[PDB]
Order: sequence, then C-alpha cells, then structure tokens
Amino acid sequence: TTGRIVAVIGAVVDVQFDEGLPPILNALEVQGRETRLVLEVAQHLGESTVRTIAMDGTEGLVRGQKVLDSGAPIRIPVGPETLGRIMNVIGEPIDERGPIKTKQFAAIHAEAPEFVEMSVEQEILVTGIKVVDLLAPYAKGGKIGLFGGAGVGKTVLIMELINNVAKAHGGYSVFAGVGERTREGNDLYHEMIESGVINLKDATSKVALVYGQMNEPPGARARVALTGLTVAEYFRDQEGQDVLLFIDNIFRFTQAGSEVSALLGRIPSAVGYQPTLATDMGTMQERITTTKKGSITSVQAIYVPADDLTDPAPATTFAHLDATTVLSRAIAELGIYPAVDPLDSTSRIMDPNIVGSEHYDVARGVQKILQDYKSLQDIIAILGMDELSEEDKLTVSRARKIQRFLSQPFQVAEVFTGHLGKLVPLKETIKGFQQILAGEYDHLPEQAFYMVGPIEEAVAKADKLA
Amino acid sequence: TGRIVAVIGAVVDVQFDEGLPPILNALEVQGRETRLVLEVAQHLGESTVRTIAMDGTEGLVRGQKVLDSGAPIRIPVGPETLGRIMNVIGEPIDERGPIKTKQFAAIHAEAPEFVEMSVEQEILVTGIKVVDLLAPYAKGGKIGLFGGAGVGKTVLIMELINNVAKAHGGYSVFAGVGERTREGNDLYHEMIESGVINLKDATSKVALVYGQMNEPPGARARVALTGLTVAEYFRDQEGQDVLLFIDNIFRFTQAGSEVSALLGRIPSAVGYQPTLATDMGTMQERITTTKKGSITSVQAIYVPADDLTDPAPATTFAHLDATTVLSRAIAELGIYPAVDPLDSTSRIMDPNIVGSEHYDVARGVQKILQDYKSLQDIIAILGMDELSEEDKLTVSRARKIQRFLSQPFQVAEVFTGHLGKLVPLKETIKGFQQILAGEYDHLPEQAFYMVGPIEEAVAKADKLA
Amino acid sequence: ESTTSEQSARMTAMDNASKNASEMIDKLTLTFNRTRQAVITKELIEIISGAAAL
Amino acid sequence: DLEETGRVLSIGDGIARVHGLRNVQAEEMVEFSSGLKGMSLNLEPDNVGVVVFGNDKLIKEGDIVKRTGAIVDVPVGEELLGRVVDALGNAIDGKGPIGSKARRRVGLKAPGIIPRISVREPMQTGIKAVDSLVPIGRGQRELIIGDRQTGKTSIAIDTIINQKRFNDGTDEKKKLYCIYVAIGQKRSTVAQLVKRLTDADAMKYTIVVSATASDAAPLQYLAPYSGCSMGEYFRDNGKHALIIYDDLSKQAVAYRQMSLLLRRPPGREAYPGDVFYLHSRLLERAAKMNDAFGGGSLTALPVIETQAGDVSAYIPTNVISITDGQIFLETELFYKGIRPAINVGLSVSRVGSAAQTRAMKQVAGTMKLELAQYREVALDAATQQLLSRGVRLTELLKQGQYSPMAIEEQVAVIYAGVRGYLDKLEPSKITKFENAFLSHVISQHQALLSKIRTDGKISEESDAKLKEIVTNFLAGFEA
Amino acid sequence: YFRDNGKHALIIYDDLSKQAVAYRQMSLLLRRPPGREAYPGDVFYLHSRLLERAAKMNDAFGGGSLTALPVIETQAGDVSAYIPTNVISITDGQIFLETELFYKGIRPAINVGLSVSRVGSAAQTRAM
Amino acid sequence: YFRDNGKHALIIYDDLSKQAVAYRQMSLLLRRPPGREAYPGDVFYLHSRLLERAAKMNDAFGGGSLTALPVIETQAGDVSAYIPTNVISITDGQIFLETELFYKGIRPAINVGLSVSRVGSAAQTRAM
Ligand SMILES: Nc1ncnc2c1ncn2[C@@H]1O[C@H](COP(=O)(O)OP(=O)(O)OP(=O)(O)O)[C@@H](O)[C@H]1O
Ligand SMILES: Nc1ncnc2c1ncn2[C@@H]1O[C@H](COP(=O)(O)OP(=O)(O)O)[C@@H](O)[C@H]1O
Ligand SMILES: [Mg+2]
Ligand SMILES: [Mg+2]
Repeated sequence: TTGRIVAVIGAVVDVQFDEGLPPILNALEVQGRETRLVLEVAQHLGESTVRTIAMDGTEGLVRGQKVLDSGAPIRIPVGPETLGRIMNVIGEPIDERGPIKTKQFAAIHAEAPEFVEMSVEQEILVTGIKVVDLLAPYAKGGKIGLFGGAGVGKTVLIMELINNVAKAHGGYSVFAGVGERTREGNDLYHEMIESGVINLKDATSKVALVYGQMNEPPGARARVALTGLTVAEYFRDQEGQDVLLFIDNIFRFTQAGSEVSALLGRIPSAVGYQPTLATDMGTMQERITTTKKGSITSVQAIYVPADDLTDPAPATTFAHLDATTVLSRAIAELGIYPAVDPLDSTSRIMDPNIVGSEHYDVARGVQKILQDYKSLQDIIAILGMDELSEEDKLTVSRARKIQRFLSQPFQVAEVFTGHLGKLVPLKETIKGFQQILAGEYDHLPEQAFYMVGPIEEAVAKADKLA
Repeated sequence: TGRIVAVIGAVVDVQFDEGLPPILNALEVQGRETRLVLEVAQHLGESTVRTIAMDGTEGLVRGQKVLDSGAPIRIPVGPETLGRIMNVIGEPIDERGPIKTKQFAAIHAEAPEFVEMSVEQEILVTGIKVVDLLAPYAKGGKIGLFGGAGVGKTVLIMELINNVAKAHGGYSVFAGVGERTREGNDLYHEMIESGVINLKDATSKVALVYGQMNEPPGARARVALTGLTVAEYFRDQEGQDVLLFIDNIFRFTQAGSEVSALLGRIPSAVGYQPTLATDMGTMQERITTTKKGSITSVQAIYVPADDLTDPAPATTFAHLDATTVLSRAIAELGIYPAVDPLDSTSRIMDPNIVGSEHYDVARGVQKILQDYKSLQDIIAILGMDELSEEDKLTVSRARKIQRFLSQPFQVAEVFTGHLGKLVPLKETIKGFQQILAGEYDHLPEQAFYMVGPIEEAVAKADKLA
Repeated sequence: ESTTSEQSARMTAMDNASKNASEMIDKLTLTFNRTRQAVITKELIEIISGAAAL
Repeated sequence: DLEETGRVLSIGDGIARVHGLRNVQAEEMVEFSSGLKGMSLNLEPDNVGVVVFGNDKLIKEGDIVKRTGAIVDVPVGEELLGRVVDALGNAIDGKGPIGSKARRRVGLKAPGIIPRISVREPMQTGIKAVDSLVPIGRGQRELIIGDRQTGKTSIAIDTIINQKRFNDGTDEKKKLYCIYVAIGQKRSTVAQLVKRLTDADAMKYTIVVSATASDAAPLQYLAPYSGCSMGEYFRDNGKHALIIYDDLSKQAVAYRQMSLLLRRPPGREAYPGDVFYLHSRLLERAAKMNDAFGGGSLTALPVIETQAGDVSAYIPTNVISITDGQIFLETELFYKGIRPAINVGLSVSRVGSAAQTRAMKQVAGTMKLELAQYREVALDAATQQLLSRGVRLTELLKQGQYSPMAIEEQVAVIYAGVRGYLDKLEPSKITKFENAFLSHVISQHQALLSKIRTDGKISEESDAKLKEIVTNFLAGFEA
Repeated sequence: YFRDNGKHALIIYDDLSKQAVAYRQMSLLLRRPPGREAYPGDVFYLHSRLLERAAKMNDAFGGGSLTALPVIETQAGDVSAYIPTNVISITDGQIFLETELFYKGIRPAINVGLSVSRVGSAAQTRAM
Repeated sequence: YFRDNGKHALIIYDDLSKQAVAYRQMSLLLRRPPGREAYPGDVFYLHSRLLERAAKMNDAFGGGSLTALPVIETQAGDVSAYIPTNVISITDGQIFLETELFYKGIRPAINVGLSVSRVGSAAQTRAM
C-alpha cells in the first residue's frame, strides 16, 4: 500500500499509512523523485505512523508526498555477476556499466548464523608482515581488526594485506568502503583494473566492490556495511566457499548510528552514543563470520576517536575479533611503520600448541623485553641512562633494535617512503628476532634495523656506513 | 501594557494583548519604588515574551503591569557623562543628580559594516616606554591586560587615560563589569585624587559605567554594551579616538553564561553558553576604526585555573591585537610599570606598520634581555668571572635597558613624590637604540632608572655623587 | 681529584634531571587541563540528560 | 494562503518556528518580512523549523514567511571574481550587484567514484617546505593545522598570490582561481587581507566569502558550503579552483551553537554526533574530475586551530581523517624563528610523490626522510651526523613571508643543502647563503633555471653545471 | 537447584560488564531516566542481588553450596571505575590481572600483592 | 542593623559550602536548569549579594561597618572547584589553612604564601 510523509528532519522521515502498515525493516519508495529514494522502516510509533531512515538526501521532500511499500527489506544483486562491479547501499550500479544481471537477489538484513553453524578451525594465515606474523598472527576464516586514530596507517595496512594475502588466497574478495574517502575508492578501483584483479572484459574479476563513503548521509553510512556483508554471505553459502571480506571503516557504521539516534527519539548513553551501540554492533558483526558451510576471512579497519581506545565504539569492538592489530600514534612518531603496538596486539592462535613452541617462545621473549624496557622509561625519563647497570643497558639496547626490526617497508607505501616494499617469510621473522634476543647482533648500530626485510638486510645496511 | 504571567528568579514572562515588544526591547515594570527594566529575550508564542531582569525580582506579582518602552535600553550619551558613574540602564549612581544630556542612545547598536573598515594598521602612542617599543597598541585594537592585584594595574589604566587625553585629546570610558562594590568606590576616589575625574568642573577625562558583582547576570552582561554606547557617541558624533576599558572580560563571559542558563539553554564545553563566541563577537566587533574615528579597548583578562585553553580566555584571545603582561617579579625588582618585556606581545610589531627603525630596536632590545636571562643562569650556578669578555658587556647594557624601560607616572605623583613623564615614540626609539650602540657604557645604571627621555638619563648622572 | 670530578658530575646530573622533570611537568599540565575541562563537560552532559528524560 | 506562506509562532530559541508553509520543501530557502532569509530545516506535523541566515532578533511572532520554491542556493560564476560577498553571495564591498547568471545548491553531494581520476597536476604554493616535503596536487584536500598565530593564514595567502604567475601567462592548464572563505574572523582582519590581495594583484582571480564574528552562527555554518559551490562552478566547467576555509574550527563552534539550541545530544566537547559529517561532506567536494566530466579540479585548504598543540582533540582528528594530508605548524618552532613553523616530521601529503615535478623528487626524495629521523632525537657516531644534517636542512627550509619561489629556484636551493655543501658551513650562516646564492643564480644563471623548469628534471648537464656553481660560490665572501 | 538439593555448583558470569551495558540499553529505552554513566540508578542492586545468591547452606538445608566467579572488564586498568567498584565492594575477594604482568611473562597475570581471598576454612588443604 | 546605626559588627558564615548545597537541593527540585557540579547558574549571585552587604560606611552615613568571615571547605585542597572559585573571586582575600602545616606543628596552620589581605597595611596600627 501507499503512505504519506508527515515529518522530515535530516535522515529521519515519518510516514502515515491509512491501510497496511509496513513491517520494521521494509524498504519504502518515495514517489516523485529523480533518483530512487528508499526509506527503511525503523519504528512503529503508533497511530498508523512509522518512523524511517532515508538512504539518500531528503532535500526537496514535502509533507503529504506519497510513499510506496515494496513489501520487503532492501534487496540487492548477489552472485558472480557482482565481481568486478561497484554497487551502492541499495545495490544500484555506480560504475556506469549498466545492470548487474544476477540470477538472484538477497535482502541486506539477515539472521546471524546460529550457534550450531559455528566452526572451530584454527589455521595460521601468513601475512609477510613481521609484527603481525610474529606477535599476533591472523587466522584463515578468522575475524581481524585494525585499530588506529586519525592518520596512523589503517588503510595503508589494509591495502598491504589485500596485496599480500588476496593473491595467495584462491577465491573471491569483497571490499566495502564505509564512510571513508571517495578518492580512495577511485584509486582502489583503477589500481585493480590495472593489475587485472578486476577485468572489464571477461568474467575473471575476483573482487566485488560496495561503497558508501563520507559524502553520504547517515542512513547510507549505517546500512552499507550490511550491503557488502550480504554479498560476502552469498559467496560463503551458495558455493560453500572461502571469501575474503575487507571493510574500511567499520567505526563509521557506529558513528552513523549516533547521528540518527539523535533524531529517532532515544535517550543518549555515555559520550552521546546511541543506547543501542553494543546490540546494533552485535547484530551486524555476528553475520561477519565463518560457518560450517564456508569461510570468511574478514579484515576490518577500526577508527579510534581522539586516540582513546576506551571510547565506547572501539571498546565494544574488541570482543568481536579473533586477532587485533593496534596502531599507535606514539609508535608512528618514532617513524616506526607499520605503527603496530607490540604490547597491545593479540591473537587467539598465539598458542604453543598451534604456532609451535619456537614461534611462541620468541614472540613472548620479544614482548617481555619490550615491557621490561617500558618499565625502565620513567626512571630513564628523569635520571637518564647513567643510573642503569650494564645488564639493563643491554636490555635497552636489545629492545631498541627489536622495536626497529618490527618496522617494515610496504609495497603500497613506496609513494611515501622511497623504499622498496618487503615480504618476510614466517621462518625468517622467527629466526631473525630469535637471534637478536640471543645477542647475536649486539655489535650492530640501532639504525641498521630500521625499514628492512629479513635479518640479513640489517647486517648489509650496517656495512653501508662506517 | 503587558502583564506579568511568570516569575522565576531573574526570568520574567509577560503577556501583551496587542503590541508585542521585539526582542531586545526594554520593558518598565509598573508600581515599583526604583526602576526595574526587563529586556526581551524570546517570543514564546501565544502573545507571551520571556525577558531578563536588570534588577531584583522580589515583590513581583502575576498580573502586575508592564510597559513596553518601544526600544532597547537607551542611555545618556555626550560630554556630560564624563566624571559621572552610571549603571547598565544609564541612571546616575553617584548621588550627584541627573546626567543632563542632550542625546540618548540605544545599547544594542550593530558593529560597523565591512565597507566602513580601515584597510590600514595604525599605532596608538601611549607615552609609556615598555608598551610603545615592545608591544605597541593599535588604534581600533583590543589589548589584553594580564595580571592580578598589587602590580600597578589601576595606576596603569589611569596613566593610559591621562596620557591619551594629554597627548591626543580623546576621552575614556571605563566599564566595570562584575566588580566588587568596594573596588568601584576605591577606583572612583583614586580617579578623583589623580585628576582624571574632577567633581568641580568639566575637565573629567573618563565616564564610568558600573555593573556590580551583586547585580543580576542580565545587568552584568550588558554593562560592556552600555560603555560601548557611551564610547560610540565620542567616536561618531565628535569624530574622536576613544579608549574603552573593560574590567573585566571574564565576568562579561560569566554573566553571559548565567543568562544562557537562566533561559534553560543546554550548556556547552566546560559549562559555558552555546553562544559563547557570538556573544563575544557581537560586542568586540563594535570596537573598530571607522572613518569618523576609532575606539581602542584595554581589557583586563582573568584566566581560570591558569588555563589559557579554557573556552573563556581562548575565545577572547581571538579578538586581541596585543597583550600587556603585568608581573610581580618585575615589580619585586623595583621596575614600574611592572610590564614583562618578554611576555608582552603585539600583532602590529611588523616593519611595514611601525617602521623599520622601530622593529629593529625593539627586536634588538628583546634579544639582549633574552641574552641576559641565559647569562644569569651561569652566574648563579658558577660565577660572574666564568663568562667571557663580550658577555659582561651585554649584561651591563641589558641592566640599563630594563632600567630605561621603567618610567615615573603622572598619576603616581601624589604618593612617591617624584614627577611623572610622558615620552614620545621617537624619543623612546632613539633612546633605546643608543644603549644597544654602546654610547652610554661610561654611565652608571642608576641614571637610567625611573626617568623620561634619554636627556634625563644624561643629566641625572651629573646630579648624582 | 675524584671529589672535584664527582661534584661537578653531580651538578650536571641534577641539572639534567630537573630539566627533564620540567619538560614532563609542562606536558602533564597540558593533559591535566584538557582532562579537567573534559570532566566538567562530561558530568554536565549527564545531568542534562537526566533532566531531559524526566 | 497557508500553502505558500506561514506565520511565525515563536523566535529566540535558535530555530524559528513557523505555522503554515504546507507546501514547503525540506531545505528550501524561505523569506521573512524583515528581509532576512532562512532555511526550512524541520518539517513537523504542526510547524516548520526555520534556520535564520541573519539576526533572528529582527523576527517577531506573527511575521509573514514566504516560500521561494528553491532549495538553498547561491550565485555562482566568473562575475564573483574580484568581489567580496557574505555567506548568501550578496556583495559587501560596496561595488553594487554581482551580476551572476547561474546558481548552485549549497548542499549538493560530492562527485562519486566514477567521475573522478587520480590527482596528477601540481598545485604550487611557492613555499619551499610545502612544495618539496608536502606537495599538493590539484583536487587534493590538505589541512593547515596549528595553534593561534603560528602562520596558518600566511601559507594560504602566499599560495593565492603565487598563482598570479600562472594566471598572467598562456599555459591554461596551469591557471588557478582562488576562493578565500573567512569564517568567524574580525571584519578589520578580512579588510586588511583583501587589501594585501589587491596590492599583490591577486583579487582579480579571487572570490572572498565572509561570515565574520558578529554574523549569526547559521551564516558561519553556511559560508564554507557557499564558497565551495562557487569553486564547483570552476571544477565542473573544465577549470581549476583553490578554496581556503579559514577556519573550520570556527565553523564547527557555530554549528555546535545551533545544535545545542536545537537540544541535540552533545558528545565530546559538547559537539553533536554529526560534526564529522559537517566537514566530511564539505571536503569530499574538492575533487579532480576525469576528462568525461571536463578535467577540472577543486583543491581545498581547510584551516584548523589547535589548543596548546593538541592534535588529538575531536575536531582536529575528524579533519585529519578527512583530508589527504596535513601541514602541522608548531608554536615552539615558530617563536624560535623557524618560519614557516612546519613540523617536517608530522606533516604528510597522503598523495605524496604522485603530483610533483621530477626535479623535486630528485632532491626532496631524501630530504623528507632525513627530517622525521632528525625530529626523534630532539663524540658520537652516525646518530650525531643525523643531527648535523637535520639542522642545516631545517634552516634551508626557512622562508620569509610573501617571498614566492618558482619550482626551479626551489630545487637549486634544496640541491645545495641535500648534496652536503652546507655541511661544512655553520647553521647561523645558512640563511645568508640562501639569499645571496638565490639572487646570484637568478642574475646570470637563468639558463640553468630555464633548463630545469622546461625539462621538469635535473639533467646530467644541469647537474654538473649546478655542482660548479655551488662549489665556486661557497668560497668567496666577507666574514 | 544444586545448592538447595545437597550438591555443590560453581558459576562463572563472563562477564558482568556486558550485562550492565544490556541493562542500561533496556532501561533507557523503557524511558527510565539515565543515572551515573547513563546506567540505571540501581546498577549496584543488579549485581548485589545476583552475587548474594552464591551461598554455603547449613545441614538442615542440605549442606549444599554455590560459588560464584564473576568477571569484570576494566578499561586501561581503571578499577576505580563505577561498575568495577560496585562489584569489588560486593565480592568476598578478587583476583586482579594486569597487562604489564602478562607481557613481562607473569602468566597467569595475577597481582599477588593486590589479590585477596577471604581467610579459608582452615581447609584449603594442610600440606598446602 | 549595627552597620546602619553607627556600630560595628563581625559576621562568620560557617560555612558557605553547606549553604550552596542546600540551595542546589531547592533549585534542582524546583527543576531549575542545573549547571556545573549540578549547582544552578545563580549560585554565584547567591554568594555575591550576601558578601557585598559587608561594607565600611563613611561618616555621612553613620560610620558603622559590617565585616564578614565566610568559611569555605575545600576537597583535597582544590580551590578551582565551583563554589570555592566563586567565593575567592568575591572576597577581599583569604586565610588558607593546611593539614600538612598543622601536623608539622604550624598551628594555627596558616599557609602565609597562599594567604592574602587585599586591604593589607590600611587595616593595621602603626605599631604593627
Ligand atoms: N614565513 C614567515 N616569515 C616571517 N613571519 C611570518 C611568516 N609567516 C607568518 N608570519 C607572521 O606570523 C604572524 C601570524 O601569522 P598568521 O596570521 O598567518 O598566523 P595564524 O595562525 O593564521 O594566526 P591567527 O590565530 O591570528 O589566525 C603574522 O604576524 C605573520 O606576519
Ligand atoms: N606502512 C606505512 N609506511 C609508511 N608510511 C605510512 C604507513 N602507514 C601509514 N603511513 C603514513 O601515514 C599516512 C596515513 O595512513 P592511512 O593508512 O591513510 O591513515 P588512516 O589510519 O587514517 O587510514 C600515510 O599517507 C603515510 O604517510
Ligand atoms: Mg584510512
Ligand atoms: Mg589566521
């Protein structure tokens, strides 16, 4: 049936229906507009009125304007025909290549997989990135999160991961841009056409793109992660297959939720966030998961408001992850890239029974020396190095080199560094740090360990200078 | 004729049957022994306005009659305000009878438009050596006066008044915003002793507007505007350069915060009003140079918690063209005025504005004092004869430089027993330049201490010993 | 000889210690004032929410 | 007629509440009887909430409100060049009507992925420290960030003045139209700024949009969107524009004032949850267009003021997370005399090498690295020589105000330092060397500078020529 | 059911931080006014009434018992926080874990100095 | 009454911290908008109108006086708290007392460095 608009404020529109009240989540179509304007039903207010969230701008809307119930949630193209294409929140092609001729559609709202559907398979996913592989390794089919404040390296890292892991993976990828830069979307698209992972001729494309960036109103930014996840869900289930899912940036989903909560009528919670922060997040995150039907390896970039990891948004996100990589501004300001905090990054598979006792012992040995060094710094900060014993002077020496050896040049960062990107095998990362811990390189300067790959490149860099 | 429908502290709601008073209009409550003015703040709907009371609301009754005056608060303007004290609503509070003025003026005037602006920066010569050389004031500018009590703050304000009228002829207005009553009385009498106010004739150089600490926030919030209004008559109708003192800006902001809370507005960061920057902006922007003349404003600034990032000083700082920093340490050294020559700043300290000669000397005097600071951190640790041959030369000159920064004031003559000096900018420059050039290394330091022009620095040495 | 060397070196170490402390003080004072303001702001938003909800 | 007209119910609580206007659109411009304009923000069953673009105190209960039928828009086009306008696009310079023939919606969504292409043309500032270390490309967003009085506006103004050299010439791809948006500043300051631009002959290619300190908050809110729309006219018609938002800190506090009066729930520093989006939608509109959309670009330089160097604050981190880089100015570097007070460590261009002449990569491609390394550490081995290089290079990057340098003059200066010629020199003397050296290569070696410019590279014949210039110059002066 | 039918049970609440958050959502959306940190006014009671149900029963009631190990997540080590302080004040003792200790190699990362348990029956063991 | 009739009175307010708390109770329960520390906006004005009534009258008005000794309790010595801030800004000076001085044997525990009388010398006999 058809409704009439009775109120408009930003993204939130009230609609009165004389007959047939549309269920919550149903997509409504506004009549009399140049491009499709969907309103998603959020609440039944009473008196045959629904409160809804707009998926595009609401300028030009008039009280009285007619609205049509589609009789279902927002539904999008899913299937192989999405690969190499770009879709917006509501599944429309935005790449000027015509219709997405899929044989199926799917609603963007779905029940999270049940407890019975869960898998417990733990298998290492080698990244070629020293800090990650060594201290907090990723798992195939696991949930990975990249935490960072403004401009610390989340996107550079996610793009390195796409470059390093997607090739080795033998299946399909989905990239969802949520509330990020439109030009990063343009860069990514054209780089994939150049490399061939997107093909504009054949059916050989291996990546599906879904975008709703920071130019978009909040309804779109809140829903678009669901659009991308729905595409990944099809590949996981209708194929039974291994999917990679990349999201930059999942924070923007929560932020967009707070902008509309403001107008939905809800009493605010801590720091002005929607009272439903943790449940909204859970309903979304629990679908981003491997099941018994197939595997999703997911990598999500996670913004940290004002560098505060205790902010409700990042704080609530940790519980959803199997591996976490935490980036630190302070570590970046030591010029260490990637700016991973070795004392704040964790993984479920960092277990001697899974990675081996050797990998494990070395990882813990590195963390122990970095923590011991951290403890000396309040004393050093004031009293300087001369108050330390000769054994503590060596812990400081070995720790500063270990800090620097965890740094690495990235293929994708050559535009900023002026250095060739490096990929380091796990066995070489293990051996490399194990030797520094043993004091096998106590004779080299610190700066020889900065921005190199395997350990043999430190020895070489040390001989470059006299 | 409106009728009171609600009273809650300093907030009064009034219903009008036909002639609804526009926002900012002054209303006069009928049947009260002293004048009670309500300023319209909002139109609530259903022919009702919300207003802010300019005095206490005790004894108000619902149904009590209220007259719309037809305009904003209007106050006396003109020469007859000089030497007088008025309150926010322009009544005399000095018990000297009516302020018999030939014109009145509304206190909520608009700031001059963009076309009315002077394209050029220009110097306001105070006659004070520290200020004029290192941190000069601009005509049409706002100056931040920093420092608490016992630092010669009242004597500096009075000297600025005295010197501006002495040299340029222009007048001063002093808005006491949220001051202690005892201190308003002290200032009034300190002004009579100095002669900036004269109760016997027409030679008073200042007009006073007082909005005391114990008045409602609506009154304390508008005091600065009342003073601005008095000032604006002199600038516009008399074509002058006027000086507006505001003591102090923190309390102007504080009262704005209280008015906003009374109106039940959701507070912003650190408790301040949402309109913090617009409140400030609508007031500060009336202090400018126009074609008819200029208003220059010296504003005492209190910094809560010593925190310069506190929204109140932070918002004010955006409007300032110079800072004058008064310090106890400088006073303890025996230097008056107690201006910190290194912490004071001025935006017009640019070769294109003050001249090439001014900038060089000032930057040269600034450097040698900075040298003297680093050289004094070696004597205390080690000793005097631990420094080189050129080191003792920079010390000797810098000691005479800080002494030639000190100045006897005309307004301080009644107490210390020494005659005060007004020094032109040209004599300040060439005097300081001669110390840096070394032309007075053969003279003792005490000759440079507490004098006017460099001609006194030469002559004082002859009198001594 | 040793004592002269030791006292001079003690002077320097204490000088460095107090310069390092002053730098930390400066940095902590900034964090202090930021945090101070943020606590007032946070508290007040809670009371305002509590009032609006009634 | 209550379909096309309405009457004010209440005023003085921020937004005006209006009865009627049954046919009014959301975001439609409306007219008050006092001559003010407003924007229909809130469409409610019983009222329209109207944001007033002026002094709301001029509005009374019962006043007549009229529909315009148009979503908020502004005058756009080349008639605005050389003009000073307020936030609504009306003249405030006293020179009469603008004469515009076109208009654009202020709230128009930024171009999507497809209409764009990667930035590749230099946007030249003429400031050594920027063009070498933080190069801007046409269609980029680059934040200028620092405390009060650290030189933010000066970077912007020297950038505008620098374009005269291109705008007077022939090479049409190189022309750049400028828009300076002043938000929350004093009128005296804005007038001094248009004076300087007029003195430099920069006004003829510049539009000034001003919503100042005594202008109502909604005007300060609107100003950047209005300026941006004027920039977009160039962007979409095959031309290149540069926009300065000075500053977005002041825009955000006007929006916080509006949001608090609307009783939106405040978060950190009492800002509403949509402050990020306030700036993200604006800054997304600076873009480089692909050729199918005409090839134009709009470049943005937003300005943010930090408090006591706190770049981890809410509004600063929001904008950092929006723009394609930042130029961080620091008080400590500033009042020490290092001007422009660029912290070469923290300052990044998220585009980098992509939009820079080859000759600059050949010098700055090593200078950039040698300065974040230097910052960290602020007889010994290579650790100390990092400090020796870092001090020389820092001094080499100093530059006086209004002292534009062409890219070829910049590479020659950077060359002298980066190759280690001044390494034997004393840091104090670096400034004097640069001024005499530059004016000498300008006097007789216009052939060399010409060769580096046209070739866009330091060729082997240029490399050996310059090497002979610096070596012979280095020795031969009075000290 | 075990406690009251002569048997012994151990219960782990993992974790009570997340239960308080859910309670806060529900209560706010019921339009019950937000208290400290937007939590309901009776968040203390939410936890105190639960944990008081762990008990040791006398023989006339069956001699059974229920032991509780609630779990609380702190933020950046802040035990002085609202919910953490509530539960500390309820429990008989607490096992404090710390990140510093964890990374130093102290695993389990128990802070022995701060960690407390109530005496112990004489019976923890005897050779222990 | 004493001030206006040519006499001299001294008044002690012990203490104004407790008076502001009571005023805050009334104001909040009247649902007046709350501010910093939940004190209403007019809490400054509460204390300013009270303390400005202490005055020294000239001979033409009888010569009398009222002297006020308000007492404020600080918490952990924080003079930047809302109510102590207000009162310090109103009065002509403060006598500041400290627990550290008290236990050191400085009794009365007056911190002379932090104490001031802005009237100062004018209120002393020549001998003193
Ligand atoms: N390269 C430079 N060399 C010398 N002086 C400079 C330079 N750049 C800026 N200045 C000076 O620094 C002062 C502050 O500059 P500017 O107004 O650009 O800073 P700002 O951060 O925008 O200040 P505001 O807080 O007033 O907006 C000005 O007086 C200017 O002349
Ligand atoms: N691995 C890296 N190597 C070198 N530079 C880096 C690296 N990661 C980040 N950066 C620097 O930081 C900037 C911002 O990184 P980005 O990932 O875009 O930040 P954000 O965390 O905001 O997404 C980059 O443009 C680059 O200058
Ligand atoms: Mg990113
Ligand atoms: Mg500026």
